Amino acid sequence: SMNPPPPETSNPNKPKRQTNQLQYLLRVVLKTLWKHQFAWPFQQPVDAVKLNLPDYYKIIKTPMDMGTIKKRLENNYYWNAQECIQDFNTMFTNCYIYNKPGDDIVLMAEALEKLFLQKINELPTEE
Ligand SMILES: CN1Cc2cc(Br)ccc2NC1=O
Repeated sequence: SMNPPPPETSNPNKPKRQTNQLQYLLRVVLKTLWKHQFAWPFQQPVDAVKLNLPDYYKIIKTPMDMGTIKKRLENNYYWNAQECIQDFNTMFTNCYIYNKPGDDIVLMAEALEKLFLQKINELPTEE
């Protein structure tokens, strides 16, 4: 109860589609970032209990993580690529809001975002 419920990874009343762009976001973007040596702190929701970050969910009100994103991609949750991109950007942004430059966790996010940006540069033209 110090942690909130995690973000949903399915929602039967949400509209969704499959696109070449969403497939690329799973195949290339998520899987590449997932395997990165700095991936591990972002592979699941921030556990404020285990990590003794009792202020986290007082500061971060739209939590996101790659475990959630991966599940959303696997579960065909998204209407378009933009929705998924927004979730990665929320993940990064949260990290940069809560922490400060030079913190380890920030170096990790930055390195992951740098790669994310590289991969999003080659996002295929839709259809
Ligand atoms: C995204 N994270 C996860 C994390 C893992 C460890 Br270990 C220590 C601090 C944090 N804080 C974050 O912002």
